[PDB]
Amino acid sequence: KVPTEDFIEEDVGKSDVETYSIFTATPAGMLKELNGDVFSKPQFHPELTDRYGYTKFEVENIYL
Amino acid sequence: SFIGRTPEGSVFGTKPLITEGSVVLIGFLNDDINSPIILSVYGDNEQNKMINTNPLDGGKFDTES
Amino acid sequence: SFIGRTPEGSVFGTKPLITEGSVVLIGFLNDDINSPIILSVYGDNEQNKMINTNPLDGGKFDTES
Amino acid sequence: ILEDGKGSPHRFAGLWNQSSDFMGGLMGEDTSKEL
Amino acid sequence: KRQSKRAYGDVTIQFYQPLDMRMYIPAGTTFTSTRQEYPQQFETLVDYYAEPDSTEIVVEVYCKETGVAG
Repeated sequence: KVPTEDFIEEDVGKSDVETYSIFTATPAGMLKELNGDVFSKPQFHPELTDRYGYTKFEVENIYL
Repeated sequence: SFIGRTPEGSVFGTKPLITEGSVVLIGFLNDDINSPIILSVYGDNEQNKMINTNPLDGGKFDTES
Repeated sequence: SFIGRTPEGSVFGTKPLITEGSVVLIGFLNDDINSPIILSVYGDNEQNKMINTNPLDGGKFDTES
Repeated sequence: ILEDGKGSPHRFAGLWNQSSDFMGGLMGEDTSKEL
Repeated sequence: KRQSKRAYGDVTIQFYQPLDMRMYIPAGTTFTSTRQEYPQQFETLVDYYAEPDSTEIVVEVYCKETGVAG
């Protein structure tokens, strides 16, 4: 906890710098769709993609 | 495989077989898009497994057997 | 060398010889590590010198001799 | 030291020339070879 | 009172072809189960030597974790 009594200055607000619609966690780069099993299975929201269409966010996990 | 011209002038070379639907590795010139060259052709794991008759799962190549 | 499938459906291709201890050039996909593909196989200078019978040290290929 | 541009004698410390060739067996390599 | 007791047993090593040279197996070599339900690891404590012209060998493995998971 902290009340406003301890606040000297503040600079906080919203920001649209980070904006993605499609999210996925692909496996390691060794596996590939053409010469292997399924490569990815992303997820999205039908209303979100209208404002930002097909904005992908890919992350490679070494564990998988 | 190889291509060239003889001293007489006649051209010689090879026309390796080309197949539709095969997977080919590509390397762009100067890492510039819209300039592909095929490096080689690589088959699927199932296709490679089908076109070989070696029953051994593994082992060093130096073994006589 | 080449691989594909016929209209009937039967698969065809080649299984070029593989040797242990040979030097192979590798190119990673998208310059991402942990995804190698062998481009070709290159032999040592001594091995190349041993498996050729050309005594000429050099010269232009266009010469008849 | 100012004489003839001698500089600091401590510049050429004991580790300046004393060294040895670099090879393995210093960490992790030698643990499996203790036959 | 006796503390937690380590789990241990024996495993069989299978070679592709019969062995030609006397190989060496230093202690502490890890063994892991590919099954997701049993991710516990195992390790050796005593070295073992494979005799020439062999096909299989039995060695002891000691579980790092102690309890029911072993």
